[PDB]
Amino acid sequence: LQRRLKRLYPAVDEQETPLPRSWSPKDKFSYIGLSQNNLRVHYKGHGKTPKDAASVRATHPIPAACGIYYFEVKIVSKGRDGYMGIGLSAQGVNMNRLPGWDKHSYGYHGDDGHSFCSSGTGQPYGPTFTTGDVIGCCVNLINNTCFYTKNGHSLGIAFTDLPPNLYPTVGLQTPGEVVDANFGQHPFVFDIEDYMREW
Repeated sequence: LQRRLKRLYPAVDEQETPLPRSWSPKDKFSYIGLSQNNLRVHYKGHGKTPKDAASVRATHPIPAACGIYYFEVKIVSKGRDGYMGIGLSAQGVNMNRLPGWDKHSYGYHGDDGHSFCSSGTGQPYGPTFTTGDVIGCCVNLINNTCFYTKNGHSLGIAFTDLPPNLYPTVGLQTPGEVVDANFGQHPFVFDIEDYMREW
């Protein structure tokens, strides 16, 4: 019997740098609700406009000693419009936003498939995504890059020159949106171990 996070991240001393295992009940915007042992994220805002965007960060930033880090998000419901972003953010970045809208945050959004790099204009990146889809986010801490995956297959490199100490982040914007995180306690759809083996 292997311990899943210890197999994935053998060099990480969690007494020093704990791994993110769930969403933070404190480090989140008021419009985000949590359920399922803090793994399920529910939009509970007004949903009318971008001023109602709402994000949540994981409990802990990604330890550098992971080497390569990975998490997956299942779209349980796209709600009204599926304005859902998945990515990374530094400590204290404004959470009344979708990931990538503000500096020091990075996102891939489901409605347009665009990538959003630290407040930069949305760029074509990947496919759209919606109810049923699994989207993964892989951070290569060694070469400072991030790429996403969709239903087990890799997309391209999204971001380069990434700073460290980033937190897994999801943001939602319309009523009924619901997503579930896998931080490594369930098998991943993407063959992350195959990617890692080469690093």
